[PDB]
Amino acid sequence: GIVLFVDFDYFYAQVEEVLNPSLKGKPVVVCVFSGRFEDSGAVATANYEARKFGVKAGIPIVEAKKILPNAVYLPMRKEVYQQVSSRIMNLLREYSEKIEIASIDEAYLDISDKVRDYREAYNLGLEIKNKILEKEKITVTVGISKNKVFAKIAADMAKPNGIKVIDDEEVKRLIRELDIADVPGIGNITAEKLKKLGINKLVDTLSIEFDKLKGMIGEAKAKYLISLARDEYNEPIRTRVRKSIGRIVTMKRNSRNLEEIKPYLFRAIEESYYKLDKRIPKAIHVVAVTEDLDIVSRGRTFPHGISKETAYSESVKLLQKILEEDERKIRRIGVRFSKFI
DNA sequence: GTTGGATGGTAG
DNA sequence: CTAACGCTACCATCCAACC
Ligand SMILES: Nc1nc2c(ncn2[C@H]2C[C@H](O)[C@@H](COP(=O)(O)OP(=O)(O)OP(=O)(O)O)O2)c(=O)[nH]1
Ligand SMILES: *Nc1ccc2c(c1)Cc1ccccc1-2
Ligand SMILES: [Ca+2]
Ligand SMILES: [Ca+2]
Ligand SMILES: [Ca+2]
Repeated sequence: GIVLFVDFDYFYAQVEEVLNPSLKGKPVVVCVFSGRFEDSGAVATANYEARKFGVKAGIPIVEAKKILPNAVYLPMRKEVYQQVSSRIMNLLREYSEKIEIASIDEAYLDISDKVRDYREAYNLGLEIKNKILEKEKITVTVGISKNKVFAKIAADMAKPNGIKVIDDEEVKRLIRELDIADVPGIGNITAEKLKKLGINKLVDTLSIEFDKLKGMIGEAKAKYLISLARDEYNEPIRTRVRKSIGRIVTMKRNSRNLEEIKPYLFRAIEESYYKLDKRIPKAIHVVAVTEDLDIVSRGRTFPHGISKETAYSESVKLLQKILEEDERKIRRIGVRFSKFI
């Protein structure tokens, strides 16, 4: 059983460079502007040139501009990128039918019935890399391994513009040697709990007792880690099926004023219903981000589909509920539909 | 119990 | 106005419900 993982290089910045070859070689920062002040907002992604200087996803635009003022700042165009994204996701279909599209920029192919061994797998990788390079000018990074988690880890190790195999030998090796905080799904909070426990390596989960580990990092995460370490991890490549559409946005100034807030809430609903496209959701959630970035939400599930009209009235009763039950101002507001028929 | 909803935390 | 864009997926927990 063989899994090939593709993940596009600095994707949005790269699409801008292909849309503007002059930018190539020089720092490019794709950022969302917010409208609260001169350069309010955040960098969504930066090319590798930029990154060398500290400009990366999540930092304030006004900060990035401290560091790199001469650099090129470009407003995000999610729609332009999703189109390139989709063309690429179709080229990959041409190489395997069983494909798990994981994000705007990464997909898992199962290539078991296409290649005989990792050698042929590698070569297919090479071929995929060329094909996406020919037709879309984007460079990707490819990871090949026995399952999804380790094909991802391969890609993480190989990036910019690489291709890397992890054979059943090195899967065994990495279970013993890789920092457990590099295993997909293990972030800062989970890593600091595992260290306290004295678990630094995937193999260490077999030596600790299960109930004690459950106690710390939850059941789901426990099993996942154990399975990885036992070499039993074998979730299949399933087809992407969305469970949530949503859209939440940052207002021009903080407010508690229902009149000031609605136009945001309703532009949120219009885009969500538009993204839904034939999907009927049974549940709606209004989500507020307070003046100090704590996240608060309220919602409702109906026994039937939510019409756009019902979404309106309900989204306002939900927003009110928020303002009633929490007195902080509101910096971002938006909506999330779910539980589709 | 196992299930489902509301809300929230963690991750990518 | 004075820093923090925005997307989806999954799991944990508290807390009725339906036996
Ligand atoms: N707005 C926004 N988009 C993000 C963020 N993180 C990732 N993305 C989007 C934009 C990226 O171009 C796209 C793919 O990002 P990756 O996580 O795969 O890293 P990226 O491809 O941009 O550079 P790569 O060499 O992996 O690191 O996903 C983020 O914090 N904010
Ligand atoms: N707003 C936002 C935050 C994180 C991520 C996206 C959007 C898309 C994406 C893809 C892969 C990893 C992380 C993110
Ligand atoms: Ca990616
Ligand atoms: Ca990427
Ligand atoms: Ca990690």
